[PDB]
Amino acid sequence: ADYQTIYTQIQARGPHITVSGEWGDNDRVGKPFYSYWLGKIGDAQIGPIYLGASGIAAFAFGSTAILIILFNMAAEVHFDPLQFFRQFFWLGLYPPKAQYGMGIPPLHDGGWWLMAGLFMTLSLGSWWIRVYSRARALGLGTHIAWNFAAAIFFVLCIGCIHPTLVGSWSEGVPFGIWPHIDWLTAFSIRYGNFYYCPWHGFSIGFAYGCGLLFAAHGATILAVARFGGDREIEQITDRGTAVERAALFWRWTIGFNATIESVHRWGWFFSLMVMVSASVGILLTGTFVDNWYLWCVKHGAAPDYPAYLPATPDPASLPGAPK
Amino acid sequence: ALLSFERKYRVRGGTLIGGDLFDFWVGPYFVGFFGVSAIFFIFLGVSLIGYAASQGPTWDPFAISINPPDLKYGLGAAPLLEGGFWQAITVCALGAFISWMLREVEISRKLGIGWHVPLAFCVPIFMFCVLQVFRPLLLGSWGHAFPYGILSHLDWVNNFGYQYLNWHYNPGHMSSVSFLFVNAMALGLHGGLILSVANPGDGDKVKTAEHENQYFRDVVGYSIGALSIHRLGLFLASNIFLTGAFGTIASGPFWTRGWPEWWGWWLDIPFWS
Amino acid sequence: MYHGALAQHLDIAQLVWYAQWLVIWTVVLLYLRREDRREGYPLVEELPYPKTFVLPHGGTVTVPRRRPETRELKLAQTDGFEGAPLQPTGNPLVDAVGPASYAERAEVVDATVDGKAKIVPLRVATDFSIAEGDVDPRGLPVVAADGVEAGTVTDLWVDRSEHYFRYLELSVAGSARTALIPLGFCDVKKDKIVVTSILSEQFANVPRLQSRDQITLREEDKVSAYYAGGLLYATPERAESLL
Amino acid sequence: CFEPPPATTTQTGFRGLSMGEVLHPATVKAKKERDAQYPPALAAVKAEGPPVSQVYKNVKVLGNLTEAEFLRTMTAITEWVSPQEGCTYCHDENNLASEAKYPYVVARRMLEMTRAINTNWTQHVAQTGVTCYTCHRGTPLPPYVRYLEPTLPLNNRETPTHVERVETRSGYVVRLAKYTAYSALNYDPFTMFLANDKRQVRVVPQTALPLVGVSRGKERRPLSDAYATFALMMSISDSLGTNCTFCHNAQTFESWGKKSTPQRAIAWWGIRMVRDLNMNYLAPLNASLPASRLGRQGEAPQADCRTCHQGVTKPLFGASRLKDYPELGPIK
Ligand code: BCL
Ligand code: BCL
Ligand code: BCL
Ligand SMILES: C/C=C1/c2cc3[nH]c4c(c3C)C(=O)[C@H](C(=O)OC)c4c3nc(cc4[nH]c(cc(n2)[C@@H]1C)c(C(C)=O)c4C)[C@@H](C)[C@@H]3CCC(=O)OC/C=C(\C)CCC[C@H](C)CCC[C@H](C)CCCC(C)C
Ligand SMILES: CC(C)=CCC/C(C)=C/CC/C(C)=C/CC/C(C)=C/CC/C(C)=C/CC/C(C)=C/CC/C(C)=C/CC1=C(C)C(=O)c2ccccc2C1=O
Ligand code: HEC
Ligand code: HEC
Ligand code: HEC
Ligand SMILES: CC(C)=CCC/C(C)=C/C=C\C(C)=C\C=C\C(C)=C\C=C/C=C(C)/C=C/C=C(\C)CC/C=C(\C)CCCC(C)C
Ligand SMILES: [Fe+2]
Repeated sequence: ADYQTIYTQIQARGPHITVSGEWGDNDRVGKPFYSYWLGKIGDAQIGPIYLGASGIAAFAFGSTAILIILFNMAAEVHFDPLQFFRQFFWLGLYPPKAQYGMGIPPLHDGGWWLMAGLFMTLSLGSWWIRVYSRARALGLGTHIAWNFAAAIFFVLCIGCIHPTLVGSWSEGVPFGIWPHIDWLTAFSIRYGNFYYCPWHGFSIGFAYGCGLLFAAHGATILAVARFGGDREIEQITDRGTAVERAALFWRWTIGFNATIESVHRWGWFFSLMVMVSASVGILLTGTFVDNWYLWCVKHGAAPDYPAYLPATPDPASLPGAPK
Repeated sequence: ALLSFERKYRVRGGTLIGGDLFDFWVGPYFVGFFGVSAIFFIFLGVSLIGYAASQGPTWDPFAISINPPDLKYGLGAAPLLEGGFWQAITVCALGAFISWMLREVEISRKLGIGWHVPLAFCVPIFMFCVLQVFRPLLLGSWGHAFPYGILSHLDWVNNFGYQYLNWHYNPGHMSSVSFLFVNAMALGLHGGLILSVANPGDGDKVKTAEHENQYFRDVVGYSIGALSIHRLGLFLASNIFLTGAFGTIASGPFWTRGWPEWWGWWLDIPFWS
Repeated sequence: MYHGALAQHLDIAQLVWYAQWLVIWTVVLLYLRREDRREGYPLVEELPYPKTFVLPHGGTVTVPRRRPETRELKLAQTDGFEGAPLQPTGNPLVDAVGPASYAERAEVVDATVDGKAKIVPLRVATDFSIAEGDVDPRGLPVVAADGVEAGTVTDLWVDRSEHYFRYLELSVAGSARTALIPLGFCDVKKDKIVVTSILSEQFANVPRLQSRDQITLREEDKVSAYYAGGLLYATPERAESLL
Repeated sequence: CFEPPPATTTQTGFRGLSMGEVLHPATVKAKKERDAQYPPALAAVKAEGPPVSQVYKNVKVLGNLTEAEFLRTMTAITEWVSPQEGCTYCHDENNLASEAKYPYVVARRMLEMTRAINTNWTQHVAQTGVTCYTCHRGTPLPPYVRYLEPTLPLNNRETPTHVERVETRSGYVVRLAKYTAYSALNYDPFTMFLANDKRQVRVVPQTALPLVGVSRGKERRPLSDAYATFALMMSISDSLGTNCTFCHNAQTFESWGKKSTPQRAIAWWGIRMVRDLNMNYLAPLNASLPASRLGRQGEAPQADCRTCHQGVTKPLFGASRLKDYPELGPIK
C-alpha cells in the first residue's frame, strides 16, 4: 500500500518561495505560519495573501450586500438576539411580492433585495478581475477565469436576466438559507416540473460527470503517485511511466484513453458545461416555454403510466360546479 | 493496435482468479475472469431488457420503462411481466457492476499501480445498493425501488422527494448536494490550473509547480498542493453518495414526516420556544 | 398567440435542443478526442498537428516525442495470438519489463523555478529539515519483504519546488553502495522503515545514479519502476493467481 | 430526532412511481385512541306524538320532531358541545325559550350549518357526515380554529409560550412556519385561500408555450402566487396527516385524470365547503359572540381543514353518526 496517498508520513520544511508577478508583489500581506495537522493532507503553509484593488473592492461591495441582508433579517425577528440565532435558517430577504413589473420595487417589498443583489453583482465582478488579473500577472492562461465567468453568468440568469426577459422582479431568488431553497420548488412548479427541461438533464449529466471524473482522475493519480504522477506539468512536456500506466489502465478498461493534459480539458469542459447548460435553460424558461412537462407532451416525449387508483376528472370542469 | 509505449507492459500476471486461462487481451480491452463474467451479466441483462421491452406498449427510448412490482408482493417473487423482469435485471446489474470493479483490480495489479480506482468505483455501486436493496429491505417491499427507464425513473425521484413534503430540507440531502457543488467547482479550478500552466498563451514559457502554488496563495491565501488536490477531489466526489446514503435510507425507515419538521430538534428547544 | 412559436408545430426551445447536441458532440469528437491522441499515437503492431511547448529553462519540446534511440525488449511472446501476453526472458526487474518498465524521459535534472536542482538530498539542501514531530528516518534500518535488514537510511531527498520528501537514500548492506527508494514504497515507523515491494537481496540491483548529489528525470523513472516491478516479480507467487 | 421502524406504507399510484402514504404506527395509534372518544349514538325513542312546533314555544329549526325525538337531540348536543356546563350553557334555567345567553343564538345557527354540510356538501362529507362533535370534541371552543393572523399553538387547549403569543412580534415567523409544516414559506394560506373565495389556488399554466397577453410585465401574476399555493399545500398536507402523493402524481401537479387521485377531487369540494362555512356561517358570528371570543381584528374564530380532520385524512377515521341523528341531515 502507498501510505503517501493517505497522508504525508514525513513533512518537509523550508524557506517560503515567492514567484514575482508583473505587478503587485508589494501588495502581498501576512506572515506565513505552518500547521502540522494541515500538513498531513495538504501543504502546511497558510498565507500570505494578495490584496489588490479588485480584491479590496470585492470585500467592500460584498460586505455591503451581506450587511444589507443581515440587517433585514434581524428586523424580521424585531431585533431579538435570541430569536435571530434561533430562526436564522428561516429568515430572509425577499424580492417584490406584488407585481410591479420592472419598476424598482418599494424598500419594504423588494427594494432592499434589489439593492443587495446589485452590490453582490459588483462583488462578483470585482473578484473575477482578481481571478483574471492574477493569472496574467503570473504569466498563466485564463482557464480558471473563464470557468468562473460561466458561474457568474448563471447567477445573473436566475438573478436579473430572466426576471428582465419575463418582465418581473418577483421571479428572482431570495436571500436566505431556507428562503432561497423554497424558491427552487416555486420556480419548478410554476414552469411545469424542471425534470422535463432538457437543459436541466444536460446540466445534471455534467454535474454528475464532474463527480465521476474527479473520482476516477483523483484515484488514478493516487494510484500512480508511486511514480510522481502528481508532477503533471512536467508529465505533459516529458511523459513518464506514471501517465503511461494511467493511460493504459483506462485504455485496457474502456478501450480508449486521454493524456495527462487532455483529461484536464475534459474536467474543465464538464465543469464549464454545468453552468452553460443551466444558463441556456433559465434563459429559455418563461421566455419561450411556459410548462416544460407539457412541452415534452407536445413533442411526445413524456412517459405515461396505467391508472392504479381510478382516473379522477377535473371537478372544476364538471357541469354546475362552483368557480 | 497497441499504443507506441504499450508493448513493454503487456505481460502476464496480476490476476485474482483464473490464472493464465483468461489472462489475455481482446483488442485494447483486457479480459480476465471478470471480463468474461462482465460480458455474461451484460448480455443476460441487455437480453432481459429487450424481451421485456417488446412486451411493452412502445419502443420509444424515452417512453420505455421496466418497473418493480406492486407493494403487496413484498420481498418475494413477482410475475415476470408484473415486476419479475425488474428483479432479474437488477441482479444482472449488480453482477456487471461488481465484475467490472474486480476486473479493474486485476488491471491495477498487472500495471503495478494502487487500487484507488476500483475502490472508488465501490462508492457508486454502494449507493445503487442503498436505493434498490437496502432501503427496500427496511421498508419491506421491492416495489419501493426505482424503475429502469430514461424518463420514468425521474418521476420516481420526483414523487419520492415530495412524499416527504420538501426533500430539500433533508439534512443528508443538503450534505450530498454540498459535495456535488464543491466537487464540480474544484474540478474546474484544478483542471483550469494545470491548463493555465502548460498553455500560458502566445509563445511564453511553460510555468512551474511553483507557479501553481503561487496563484492560489495569491487568490485565496492557500494552496493545498499538487498531490493533495487529487486526494481532496476523490474525497469530495466520494462523499456525494457517502453522505447522501444517510438521507435516503432515513426517509421512511427512520422518518415518515416532512423533512422541514425534522429540524424541530433545534427550533423546538424549550428555552427559546 | 404564443411566445416562441414558429412555423409548422416548431418552437425555439426545440431548435436549441438540436444545436446543443451538435455543439457537444463537435467539442467531444472533433477536439477533446483529438487532444487525447497527443501521446501514444500512431498505434503499432484523426491525429492533431503537433503541439510545441517552450520550456521554462531553455529549449522546446514537441509532442509526441520521437527519440533518437529505442530499447530492445527482453520479452518473449507466449503465443502467436494477436492479443497474447508477453513473458520475460531474464530478470524482469533489471530488464525493466511489465510493472518494472520505465519511460525514456529526458536525461536532464528536474529544475526549480530559479534553475536549481529540484530533487536533492538534505546534505545538499541544508536549509531544509524534517518537521517537528515526524520521524527522522536517518539512522533507522530498512527491513525488506523477507524480514531481513536490507540496509540503513542515510538521507532524505526533498523536492525543493514543492517542499515534499519523495525518496529515502539507504546504504545497501554488504554492497558498498547507496540506493534511493520512493517514500511511497516505505512504511515509516519509529524504529524501522518497512519495504514489502522487494526482498533484501534485490536491493543490490536498484538502478544507480550517474551523480551522487543529483538525479535526472529518467533516473527517477528507473528507480521508481524497479520497486513497482517487485510487486509482481519479487517472488514467483506474486505473478500467479491470488486465489 | 428519528422515528423507529417499521413504517406503514400504502400505494396510491402505479408501481415504481413511489406514490403513497408513509405513516408511523405510534402516531396513528394515538390519534385513533383520541378519536375513539366519540360518544356513541343515543338510544332510539318514541316516534309518535305532536311536533315540537306545537309543543314548544321558540323552536325554529327542529320543529317537525316529536318531543321525545327533540329532547334526544338536546342531550346529544350537550354531550357534543358543553357536557361539563350541561343544559344551562345555552339556556336560562327558568325559561328554556329565552335567547338571553349568547350560546343559544349561536347554537341555532350551528344547527343550520350542520344540516347545510350534510345536505349541500355531500360531494365532500358523503355519507359519513359531521355532527357537533366533529369539531367541538366535547368543548364549546373547538380546539383547532383560525383567526385572520397565524396563532400558536395549533391546539387552543394548549397553553401558549410567550413567543407563541400573537402579541410577541419576534415569533411571527415560527407562527407562520408551524402552519405550513415547518417550512419557511412567507404566506398565510388561510386568510389567502380558506377564509374567502377571492384567490385562485391554481398557478400552473395549461399551455406548453407562454400565451400572449398574460406572459409579460404586469400582465403576469407574480411568482409569489406559486409560493402561496405551495404554502396551502403544506398546510393541507399536515392537517390531513398525509403527503402529496395521496393526491398528486408529482409528475404534473396541474394535471387531473390519471395524474390525480379521487381524494384530490374530494379535496376540491373540501375547499369550496370551507369557504361556504367561513363566509356564510362562521365569520358573521362576530356580531353574536362576546368580545373575548374575537380576534385582534374583531373576527370570530373560523375553520380550516384541521378543524375537523385534526391530523387524519378522514375525520375520526370515518366514524359516522348520520343514521342515528337524521335531524342533522340530509334534509328533505
Ligand atoms: C436518487 C437519484 C436518481 C437519479 C436521478 C437523475 C436525475 C434527476 C437525472 C438523471 C440523469 C441521468 N441518469 Mg439517473 N439517477 C439515479 C441513478 C441512475 C442510474 C442507476 C444505475 O441507478 C443510471 C444508469 C442513471 C443514468 C442517467 C442518465 C440516463 C442521465 C445522465 C447521467 C449522467 O450523465 O451521469 C454521469 C455519467 C456520464 C456523463 C457518462 C455517460 C453515461 C451514459 C449517458 C449512461 C447511459 C445510460 C442509459 C440509461 C443506458 C443504460 C444501459 C442500457 C441497458 C444500454 N441514473 C438515481 C436513481 N438521473 C438526467 C437525465 O437527463 O435523465 C434523463 C437527470 O435529469
Ligand atoms: C423542486 C426543486 C427542483 C429543482 C429546481 C431547480 C432550479 C429552479 C434550477 C435548478 C438547477 C440545477 N439543478 Mg435542479 N431541482 C430539482 C432537482 C434536481 C436534481 C435531482 C436528482 O432531482 C439534481 C441533480 C439537480 C441539480 C441541479 C444543478 C445541476 C442545476 C444547476 C445549479 C447549480 O449547480 O447551482 C450551483 C452553482 C451555483 C449556484 C453558482 C454560484 C456561482 C457564484 C459565483 C458563487 C458566488 C459565491 C459568493 C461568495 C457569494 C456571495 C454572496 C454575498 C451576498 C455577496 N436538481 C427539482 C426538480 N434546479 C438550475 C438549472 O439548471 O436550471 C435549468 C436552476 O436554475
Ligand atoms: C422533488 C425531488 C427532490 C429530490 C429528490 C432526491 C431523491 C429522492 C434522492 C436525491 C438524491 C440526490 N440529489 Mg436530488 N432532489 C431534489 C433536488 C436536488 C438538487 C437541487 C438543485 O435542488 C440537487 C443538486 C440534487 C442532487 C442530488 C444528488 C447530489 C443526490 C445523489 C444522487 C444519486 O444518488 O445518484 C445515484 C446514482 C447512481 C446510483 C449511479 C450508479 C452508477 C453505476 C455504479 C454504474 C452505472 C453503469 C451504467 C449502467 C453503464 C452504461 C454503459 C455505457 C457504456 C456508459 N437534488 C428535489 C428537491 N434527490 C439522493 C440522495 O442521496 O439523497 C440524500 C436521493 O435518494
Ligand atoms: C461518487 C462517485 C461517482 C462515480 C465514479 C466512478 N464511476 C465509474 C468509476 C468511478 C470511480 C469507474 O472507474 C467506472 C469507469 O470505468 O468509468 C469510465 C465508472 C463508470 N460510471 C458509469 C456511469 C455512471 N456513474 C454514475 C455515478 C458516479 N460514478 C458518481 C458520480 C452515474 C450517474 C450519476 O448516473 C452514471 C451513469 C459508467 C460509465 C462506468 C461503469 C461501467 C460499468 O460498470 O460497466 C459494466 C456494466 C455495463 C456496461 C452495463 C450493464 C447493464 C445492466 C446489466 C442492465 C441495465 C441496468 C440499469 C440500472 C438500467 C438503468 C436505466 C436508467 C435510465 C436508470
Ligand atoms: C467485444 C468484447 C465482448 C470484448 C470482451 C472484453 C471486455 C470486457 C470488453 C468491454 C466491453 C465494454 C462493456 C465496453 C464499455 C466501456 C465503457 C463503460 C465505456 C464508457 C465510456 C464513458 C462514457 C466514460 C465516461 C468518462 C469520460 C467522459 C472519459 C473521457 C476522458 C477519459 C478517457 C478519462 C479517463 C482518464 C483518466 C480519468 C485519467 O486520470 C488519465 C490520466 C492520465 C492519462 C490518461 C487518463 C484517462 O484517460
Ligand atoms: C349547545 C347548544 C344547546 C345545548 C347544549 C342545549 N340547548 Fe336546548 N336549545 C338550543 C337551541 C339553539 C334551541 C333552539 C332550537 C330551535 O330553534 O329549533 C334550543 C331549544 C330547546 C328547547 C325548546 C324550548 C322552546 O320552547 O323553544 C328545549 C325544551 C331545550 N332546548 C332543552 C334542552 C335540554 C333538555 C338540554 C340538555 C339536556 C339543552 N336544551 C341544552 C341550544 C342548546
Ligand atoms: C388532500 C388534498 C391535497 C394534498 C394533501 C395536496 N394537494 Fe396540492 N392540490 C390539491 C387540489 C384539490 C388542488 C387544486 C386546487 C384548486 O383546484 O383550486 C391542488 C393544487 C396544487 C398545485 C397547483 C395546481 C395548478 O394547476 O396550479 C400544486 C403545485 C400542488 N397542489 C402541489 C402540492 C404539494 C407540493 C403538496 C404537498 C407537499 C400537495 N399538493 C398536497 C389537493 C391536495
Ligand atoms: C366541516 C367539515 C370538513 C372540513 C372543513 C374538511 N373536511 Fe375533509 N372530510 C370531511 C369528512 C366528514 C370526510 C369523510 C368523507 C368520507 O368518509 O369519504 C372528509 C374526507 C376528506 C378526504 C377524503 C379522504 C379519503 O380517504 O377518502 C379528503 C382528501 C379531504 N377530506 C380533504 C380535505 C380538505 C382539502 C379540506 C379543506 C380545504 C378538508 N378536508 C376539510 C369533513 C371535512
Ligand atoms: C461571517 C462570515 C465569514 C460570512 C457571513 C455570511 C452570512 C452569515 C450571510 C448571511 C445570511 C446568508 C447565509 C444568506 C444566504 C443567501 C443565499 C444562499 C443566496 C443565494 C442566491 C441569491 C442570489 C443568486 C441573488 C441574486 C441577485 C442578483 C444577481 C441581482 C442582480 C441585480 C442587478 C443586475 C441590479 C440592476 C438593476 C438596477 C436598475 C437596480
Ligand atoms: Fe490533475
